[PDB]
Amino acid sequence: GRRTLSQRKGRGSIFKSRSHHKLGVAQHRAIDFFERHSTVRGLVKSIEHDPGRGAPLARVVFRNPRQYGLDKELFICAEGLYSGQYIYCGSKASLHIGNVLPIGQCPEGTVVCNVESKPGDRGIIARASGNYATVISHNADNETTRIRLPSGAKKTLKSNCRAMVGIIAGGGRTEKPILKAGVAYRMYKAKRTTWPRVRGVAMNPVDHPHGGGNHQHVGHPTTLKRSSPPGQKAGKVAARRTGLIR
Amino acid sequence: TGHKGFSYKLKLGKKIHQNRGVPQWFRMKTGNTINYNFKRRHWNRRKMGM
Amino acid sequence: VFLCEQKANKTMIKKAVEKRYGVKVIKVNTLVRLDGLKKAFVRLAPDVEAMEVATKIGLF
Amino acid sequence: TKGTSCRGTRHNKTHILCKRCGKRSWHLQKQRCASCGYPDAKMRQYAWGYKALRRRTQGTGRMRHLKIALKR
Amino acid sequence: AVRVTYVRKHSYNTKSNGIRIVKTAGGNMTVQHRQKISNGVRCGDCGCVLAGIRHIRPHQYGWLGKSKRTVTRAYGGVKCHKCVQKKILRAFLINEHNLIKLAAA
RNA sequence: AAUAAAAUAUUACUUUGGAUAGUUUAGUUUCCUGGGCGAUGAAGAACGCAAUGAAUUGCGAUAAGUGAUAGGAACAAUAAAAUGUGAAUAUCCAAAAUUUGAAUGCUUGAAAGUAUACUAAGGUAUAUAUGAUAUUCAAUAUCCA
RNA sequence: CUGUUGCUUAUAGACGAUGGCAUCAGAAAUCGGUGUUGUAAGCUUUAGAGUUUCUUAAUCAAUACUCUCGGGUAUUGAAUG
RNA sequence: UUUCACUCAUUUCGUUAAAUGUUAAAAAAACAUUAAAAUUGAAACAGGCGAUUGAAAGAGAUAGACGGGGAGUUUGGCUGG
RNA sequence: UGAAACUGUCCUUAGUGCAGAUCUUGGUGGUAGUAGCAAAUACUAAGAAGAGGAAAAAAACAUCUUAGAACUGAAGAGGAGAAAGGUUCCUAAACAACAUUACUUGGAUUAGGGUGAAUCGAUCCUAAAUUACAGAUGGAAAUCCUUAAGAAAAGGAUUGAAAGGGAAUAAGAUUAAUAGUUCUUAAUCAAGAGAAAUGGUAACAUAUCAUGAACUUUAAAAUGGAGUGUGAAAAUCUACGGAAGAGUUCUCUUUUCUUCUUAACAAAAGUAAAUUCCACUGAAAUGAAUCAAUCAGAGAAGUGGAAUUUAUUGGCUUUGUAAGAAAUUCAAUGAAUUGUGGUAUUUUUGCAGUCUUCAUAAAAAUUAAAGGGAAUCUUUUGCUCGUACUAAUAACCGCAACAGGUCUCCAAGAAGCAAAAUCUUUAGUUAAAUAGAAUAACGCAGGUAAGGGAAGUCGGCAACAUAGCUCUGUAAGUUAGCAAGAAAGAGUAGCUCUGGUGAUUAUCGAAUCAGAACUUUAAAGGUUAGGGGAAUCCGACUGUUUAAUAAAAACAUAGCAUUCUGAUAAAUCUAAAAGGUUCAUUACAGAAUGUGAUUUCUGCCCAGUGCUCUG
RNA sequence: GAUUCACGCAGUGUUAACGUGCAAAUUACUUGUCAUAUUUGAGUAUAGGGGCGAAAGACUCAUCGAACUAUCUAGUAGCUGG
Repeated sequence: GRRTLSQRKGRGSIFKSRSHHKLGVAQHRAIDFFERHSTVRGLVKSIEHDPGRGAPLARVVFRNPRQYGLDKELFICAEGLYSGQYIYCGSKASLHIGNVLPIGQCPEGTVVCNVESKPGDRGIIARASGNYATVISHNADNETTRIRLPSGAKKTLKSNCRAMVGIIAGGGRTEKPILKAGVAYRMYKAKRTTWPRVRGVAMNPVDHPHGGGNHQHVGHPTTLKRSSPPGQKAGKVAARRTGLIR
Repeated sequence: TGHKGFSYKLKLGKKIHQNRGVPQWFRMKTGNTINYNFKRRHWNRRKMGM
Repeated sequence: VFLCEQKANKTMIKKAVEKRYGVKVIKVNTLVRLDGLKKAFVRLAPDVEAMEVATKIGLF
Repeated sequence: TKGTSCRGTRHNKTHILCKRCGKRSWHLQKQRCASCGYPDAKMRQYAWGYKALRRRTQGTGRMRHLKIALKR
Repeated sequence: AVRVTYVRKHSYNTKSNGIRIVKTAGGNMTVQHRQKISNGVRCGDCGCVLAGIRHIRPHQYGWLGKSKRTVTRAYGGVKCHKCVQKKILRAFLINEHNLIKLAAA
């Protein structure tokens, strides 16, 4: 048959990201001595709206500690930040909302966000709206600490991985029911080309494996092995279970 | 168009220059068969495609 | 009004007219014709009369 | 409306005159010549296009210098 | 009524293609090319439009007299009068507190 | 029963058409000799040049032709001028050879342009990879005061 | 004799045909008869709900009265002269 | 052979490769640069730019499974059609 | 007839014999002077030019001028551009061919002429994107990478917009044709040449003034949409006073119509609207204000100031330019005039707040300011390229002068809610595949009809019927929002009057509403202009769909549910790849599926085939 | 992502006109729709067992249940015509 819609998605055609009005890459600043063995102070100049993402972005401004000028950064807002607030980033920073601390200095039970999976990689985990990761325990024997990811999974990271103390702003975004197809159309203004999704059973046998006959149905089980080739991998993949959960 | 490049305009002028018939004196030469220019065209008949 | 080579600009034509006819030129406008030639409108200085240059050249 | 009506908007050139072969085969968006294969250093010739070889090749032009050399 | 025509070769109602129809001798109407509406300067901190500076194109500020493109004050073209009073108080008060708290407490 | 307007048939002449016959400055095949392009800019493309040229032919700002050497009295559709103190015509020679094109200072869409150095305008050189030589440098890479 | 032709011909008619008259021919007005509609335009015309300006006379006014059984049309496929 | 420890190939990363290692000595939306003074001021060295993984994972060869995502092909004959 | 080659016999050789192949190519008949030359309302008289209206009406006659009658109706059949065309533009000679007759006409033949820029655009910058040296990959062609890998490029290469950004020009006149391009007059811009200031309490202000390097920062260029209010200009309409010309006039009409104008760039008599700040003062008995809002002890209201915006200086009147131009008349080049207003409509251009987003609605070239304190008026020049014309019921794309298609700017009167239908003024045109006579059938387009009223038919298909506005009145059902313009009834014309709604301090002004006598042909209906009700099925809705026989119950949809994935991952493109996409991302995320709003509810089955297992 | 009219646009019906047409899909009336899931110009990106698809096997230059063009190729034909 044809190449299904999932195959056509990996080619980088019209399915490219609609990132033209985006503000930029949101991350911590690059690690240095003044962050490893001191604290640098940042000023939250403004809080802006980055298209395509649900959380506001803070236009933080630091001072260059080795040369003359400014280090205009772009952080992800923690809930409660306000314009003109001072935020301190470093190993000796105080445990306040918005401060950037290595994950080893946070007491067990601290709620953090924008955590680095690897030291110095400028933020990976807990970046969506209203999300956060909790610190579970420390292990000074091998300099590793345990955190609980927003998916519930537990992850062990190095004790010098940085994080922002608090909650990502914009929580409760997905609790408001979209009511109209027009509203969902505007949701993907700064996203990829995915929205109007035709059911595979409404397709033809050439287009999709579900492309059916005289009655709209599937015909074969929709739970498939992980090793299925691209093209026939349509439906539920490696499904340990199905049906409504109890 | 009203707007054209310099090289394109010169190729327009040459197509104008080549749209002429045989001069009468050339038609009086001995053993002459060239009476009409069969490469001729007119704006409303054939488009020169350039 | 003259006809000049296309590869000549307005500055060359002004100097060429002054050298060829020993006059003064204050303004030159050029348009390139379809065939390829460059029509040049050379306006002489007020104290120079173009009627005498025409008969000297041979236009009349 | 796939016939007469659809041909109303055909006022945007795809190919313009090429610079190496002189034909209207320079694709504007593709930035290549479909006939002489411009940008490409080698002239575009294919063994299945045997007629297109005899339409433009050695000896189909002026031979300004080669005619002196071969006679020499 | 006399109807007019575009004088330049632009034929679309673009932002830079603004025109004005004015009357002339004999009742004829001519077409002028009008100028876009610009914004002024804003305080570097509070983002308020500064007073005393015109709202013209960036290049026209060069034609203006030296005194007409700024305000005679500290920072005088980048900060409002309120924006500067805060700057002076912050500098003096914090240095004074840094003088008494530390530096021979 | 009658008419020959139409219709039909034969021959002569004329007409529309270009078969047939006569003919060939064109092809096809085989064989012999060579198989002689280009950064000293090729093949190709574009533009321009005749006293009257649109195509074609020849040519390149020295333009349907210049010099030289052979050559011996023409060309012609119409005029002119030149011409045995040398017209036509011929050429593996000399000078000259526009814009491009491997295209090569940078850019090129149908793009008009433009930087530096040397000898205002003109003309040269400056792409990439590469061999030898010369010169200036880099790295404690190995020693070393 | 017959046909064409004329009456922009009819008792006929797609075209032919057919029928009638062809200088006592024909055609046209006007004119009377016969029909259709509904009472023309004018005015110093008498009713006019009211209004205005003079100072009580003008003027404006849908409609309505007399002249007016008016005016207009009437073979074009109507009938006389 | 299995379990260990390391890094040195190898992987994945980050920066203007901007203090690595070892010795030594939350009141304030503001400013901070082109140094005075006597080579210091502004300490030294490592043969590691800083982390991460690490002899495992990747790409290769051979072998087993799976693989209509895809390629090639076949789907006998008689016959009151 | 034809005018230069050919023939008979014997062997040899073959591209060697045609009625067919829907045979190939070329030519030609009957049909046949037949079908047609019928959308876009339409032409007529006199004259001129021409061979080209003659004639027993041969009933028709192309072009040009005048007169009559007309159409497009100012979202145009008007005046101009982008693309596309390419000389079709203007003029002259000429009509063999072409524009389904003809043509003296032509976008057709022949020969000439025509496109003028320091200020308009291209050129300059960057957007989506595009392409190089070196590097990486590939058996190869070549691919990847676009600043990461580089001894390359203070920081990152090329291209990419005649609609984005952008230094600077206008009025009149002129040509057979070009004009923000020529001429006259009047301007502007860029690049050049000849121990360092005052004033104001403050917001802030000063014909250059009044020094300001490296380095850093800020702002501009540079930012959605809707709706309401309003400032100013123009057009239309209108009030007062006129000047000039024109039309009507045996019936009147102090009458009806036209003209009465002004540029770029600058000046500062006079005088506005809105917003934001500054000084004095300190609000409660809370005040201030808008159509709406909205605001105040982090300071309202008041009084006095400062600033910015309002199509160039500084918004409007006014002034210079500048009346010497231009318009309307008059005389035969020369003469006359060129006031002041509107609590009216529309358009344009700004301003102020309000609403809305799981949408927040570009970058650079380039410019200015600031922090810091290093150092001690005249004149010249402004190069290259485009510029003619159509832009469409005849110049573009459809074989064409094709009823199809193709992006824009300017936009008068009537009437009306209306840029609707209908009529008209400025401009354009009367020709746009030929006409004349007769007035048969059958047609295509538009109509009417006695009595009955769907009996016709698969089926009220087609047509008929309702139709504007005001007032009264309005059910079942319901997601409580709707149904609903439900249904249903009444009124409406002309003329003469009356009253309500304001501003300025008696004068002035607006269309809107209500009411009363009288009259008649008893009044929305010229044009425009809903048929209504009772149920059943499907889809919840707005939306999309088989270009050219299916527009739907099909697709989408919001909602519901399930599966995998902690990023060195999941899905997935590539032959390979420091390769690519979601991803400028990080579980409120990414990817893969089924059902299809809301309400109510989703029962039992793990045997079979799948999937999975922490085994 | 309320109800309607207009400039426009589409194509519900007449299964009207035309059907060797004005037109290789158009015309007239009727109907629907006529700004936010709106309409539209230019630039740009996606290409053949590929693309693109609010899904009709629809569209990809009058060509699509696999485009166009050239070579293999005078492809093979137990079948039809001469």
